Amino acid sequence: PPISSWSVDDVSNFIRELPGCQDYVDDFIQQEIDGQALLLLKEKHLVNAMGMKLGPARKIVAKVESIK
Amino acid sequence: RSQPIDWTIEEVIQYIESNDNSLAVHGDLFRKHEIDGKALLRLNSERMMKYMGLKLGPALKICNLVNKVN
Repeated sequence: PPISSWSVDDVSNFIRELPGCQDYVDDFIQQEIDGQALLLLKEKHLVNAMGMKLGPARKIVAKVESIK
Repeated sequence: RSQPIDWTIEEVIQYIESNDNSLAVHGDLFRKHEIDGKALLRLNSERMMKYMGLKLGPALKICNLVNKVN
């Protein structure tokens, strides 16, 4: 299914399962990030609003764009 | 037929809800904050999160809709 159809739960699974040394699922659940929101989520938001480091933020944004 | 800047609170809510049904749960918040046309165009994510208590997801979706009519 298109990311635009993803629920908050689909996004949570996507994030928690993203291979890496940390887990950002709680961060996403707290912000009610569904598929539509995930498509709109950019580095500036992850970093300046959610307090994520730029490296991880860029990689998430990049993964989303690759999937789409 | 009336355009954005002259929208009433209900017209703003109808715009948001008719374009993104997942945001309808926040309708009463828009009523509470008296978000009419002029107020809608004046919104931003920081104000929505800090003053309306909206989470980032909903705020970003609303900003996306605001941008279309601004």
